Amino acid sequence: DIIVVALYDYVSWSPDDLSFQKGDQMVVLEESGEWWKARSLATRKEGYIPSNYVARVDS
Amino acid sequence: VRPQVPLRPMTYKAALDISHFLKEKGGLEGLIWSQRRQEILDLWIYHTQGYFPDWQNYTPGPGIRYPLTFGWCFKLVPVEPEVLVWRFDSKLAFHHMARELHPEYY
Repeated sequence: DIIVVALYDYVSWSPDDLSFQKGDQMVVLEESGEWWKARSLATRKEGYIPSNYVARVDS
Repeated sequence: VRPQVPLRPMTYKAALDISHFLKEKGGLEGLIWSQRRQEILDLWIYHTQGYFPDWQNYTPGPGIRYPLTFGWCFKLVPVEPEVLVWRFDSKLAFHHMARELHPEYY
């Protein structure tokens, strides 16, 4: 799996986008655009996230 | 203390979803319109969520200004003291006035 760490807080206003908290670990599911679909290893909730707020980790 | 989220093309559901988010958050329904006040709204979204700010357009008047982007569910209503007020209408979720009165579409 490709993992990312949240370099900032993001708040979604839409149930399609995945609000996350800085330091959260997410699994990317789709890297299609500048916005990526991911899943929260914490919450198991999915959504789209702004890719410039995350940092890829080779962990 | 946060970057500018990548830009992304707006869409019925985006409009719809934003429409909901503000309706709920309150402080818009029955607010007096302005060129500026709209720009503040409209900027904060581009900044926050990546939707450029060229979607919140409305039909010319005089009378109720109906929104052009299907899914935005806020119309600009004139009241008595012509001054305009942001106003929510669920019917707008499904009824696309602007396209009725008149094709700036296709």
